[PDB]
Amino acid sequence: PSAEEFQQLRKKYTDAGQGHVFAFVDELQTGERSQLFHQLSSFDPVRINELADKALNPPPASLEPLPDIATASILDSDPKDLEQWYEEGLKLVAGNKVAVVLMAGGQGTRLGSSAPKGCFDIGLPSHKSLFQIQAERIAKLQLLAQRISGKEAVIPWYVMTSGPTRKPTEEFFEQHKYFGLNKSDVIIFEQGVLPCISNEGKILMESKFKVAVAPDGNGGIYQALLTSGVREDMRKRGIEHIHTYCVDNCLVKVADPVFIGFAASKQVDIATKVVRKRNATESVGLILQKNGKPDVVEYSEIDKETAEAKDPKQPDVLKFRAANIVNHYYSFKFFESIELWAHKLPHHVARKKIPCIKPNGIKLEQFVFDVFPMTPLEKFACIEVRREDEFSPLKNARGTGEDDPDTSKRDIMSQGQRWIEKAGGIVITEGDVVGVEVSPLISYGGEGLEFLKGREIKAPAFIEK
Repeated sequence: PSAEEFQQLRKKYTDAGQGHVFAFVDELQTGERSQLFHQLSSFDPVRINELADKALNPPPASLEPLPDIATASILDSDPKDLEQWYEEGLKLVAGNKVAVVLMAGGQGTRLGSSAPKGCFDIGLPSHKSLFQIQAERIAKLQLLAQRISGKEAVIPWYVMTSGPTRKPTEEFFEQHKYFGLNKSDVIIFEQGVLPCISNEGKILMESKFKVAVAPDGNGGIYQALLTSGVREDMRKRGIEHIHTYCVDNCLVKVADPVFIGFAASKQVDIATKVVRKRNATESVGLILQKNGKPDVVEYSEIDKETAEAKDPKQPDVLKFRAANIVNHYYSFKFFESIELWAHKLPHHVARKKIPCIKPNGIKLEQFVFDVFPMTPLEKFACIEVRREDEFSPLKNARGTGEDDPDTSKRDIMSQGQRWIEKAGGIVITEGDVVGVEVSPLISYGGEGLEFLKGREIKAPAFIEK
């Protein structure tokens, strides 16, 4: 950067009310001066002002459960419906019509690690990361699909990272040889980032030569699909169904055929998974009709009477019970519409402790569910699944005793032991350490374990291919 092109950037920033980002330029080495110049060149400060202004200077709801027509349930639907959804979703996989978008754009440090979350080792006997478990679920499902087609089935895995995790994520998959998946079918890409801002919308500085940034929220996924070329790559593959979820769910059923089959059967644009809210006081966001439109409402917005209300058609159960687990389905037609509305997704203010050179700051974030109320009711569906098979988020460092490595480890290992018992394996537990880790290359969802009938397994153990 010449003194001059530099001065132009400074003018742009200064005319935009963000000139303070150059306040320390005098005390910088030239390498540091370049890095600053290049990073500042990648944001439009006028764009930042507009988003900061909307978020800071912005412009009682009726709640009802989604229509019965739009909901199904692993626990409550007819098992014939469930079996048919399963077979139908597997046929879609075998057709090469199913893609996964993994939201791994997040922080991974809450755990004592500055590696991507997905690399985290929960202390399973196998020591596998989240990434590897998930890749193995993909590989086994592809194989399950191959005993239909008699042909290779491919579920491409579009792994959305942010700026900070992109290179460590690439290198992790590299070292693990893509966990036995074809390199062409694992596509790591980036969502956008934004500068973090003060309470007055001024860009925050991480260091004297570097702006503090954050990813633009999990709602940044829609725009990231276009910028990255991901959507057009799906187009070229003839993908028609897209499963999305967050990498922190250690139990995620990747590309779950039931979910795909259910949604495809209703011809929806978006579907969603939930788990059962069992007690009125649990603090979970719910998927429901807010103002006659599909939406997710934070628990703070659910008053006591609504929280406690029982389902009239099913009185043993809560009327509002669809606990959101950030686990979605989309049609490809839906992804083709992204240009028409991605500008309508608002940036929400997350107030945060952001360290910076002189809560104090804001991260601006689009929400993945903000497109739901823009979706016609009849183009939206929701399925309720069993938590103990489907949802175990890794959010806290050890010793918290909630959504942490130990809860995740026990959820997977108790699942392994259940599956083995249902197949007539005898799991013997001699001491506290409970459960058995079943490699997904052996069983995706509990199938394929007949071979264990009668055998005695000492818990803890690891059952691998």
